[PDB]
Amino acid sequence: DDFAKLEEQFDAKLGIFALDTGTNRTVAYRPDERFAFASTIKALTVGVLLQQKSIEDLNQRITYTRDDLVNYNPITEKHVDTGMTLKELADASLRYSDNAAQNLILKQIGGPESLKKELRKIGDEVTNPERFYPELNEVNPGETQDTSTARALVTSLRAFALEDKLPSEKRELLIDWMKRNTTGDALIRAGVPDGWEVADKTGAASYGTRNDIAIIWPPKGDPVVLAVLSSRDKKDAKYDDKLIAEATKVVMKALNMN
Ligand SMILES: CC1=C(C(=O)O)N[C@@H]([C@@H](C=O)NC(=O)Cc2cccs2)SC1
Repeated sequence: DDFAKLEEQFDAKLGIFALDTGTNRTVAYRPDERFAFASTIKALTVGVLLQQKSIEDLNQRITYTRDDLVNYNPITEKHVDTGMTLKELADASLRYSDNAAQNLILKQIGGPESLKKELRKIGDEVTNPERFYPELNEVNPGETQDTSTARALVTSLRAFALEDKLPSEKRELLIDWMKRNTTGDALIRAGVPDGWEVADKTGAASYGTRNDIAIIWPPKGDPVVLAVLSSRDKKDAKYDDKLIAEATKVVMKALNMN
């Protein structure tokens, strides 16, 4: 009941799945409960992009205009005049959660419907991409569009980053981007001792949805893959990062890593 206690303290619903890739030991709490995936989808999106292109092909330059910019464009809003390469867009999407970058990448891989088809091909029957930004943040309780589960996001992040859905050079690019994420310092990273390498992707959406998916490398040992998803009862609810940090501390204890 440490997970239950956190739902009580933060008045939120929590979805946890963690897999120690070294022992196949698992920590779960509502692991199959749907949540809006929010920006966590960006990680899986770069997965599919990497699978479909050579590394050299990421050097294709994408021209775009103000009309491709949406509600949060911290990198893309600076380079309308020059455009950005696919590699630069992958960096913006993963490290800054640039929503226009995600939309431009989605367009290059054939849109939300194409992304869905490529996720089913890697064995993910759960994650349901259907819309672009900004609409994908808008998910009402009980709806399944743009939702996933903690178990499915772990299984899929692991498949791309650590297994055989990508060749080693592409896994390395994806892991490196996620390792240098700038948006995650208050979430999973804040539940993990300084010095352990962490790769993560955050998200936030309606109903106070607040998510983080990560790979954690304990000093030595095989890594852990973790999803912490959360949501609240009201549409305009605020979230609290500290719920994710605290849930992460619980996982690390339950796995005897701290
Ligand atoms: C703060 C934030 C993140 C993140 O932390 O990863 N990613 C982008 C996106 C996906 O989560 N969120 C939105 O665009 C919708 C919003 C929810 C709360 C503020 S904006 S923009 C909002």
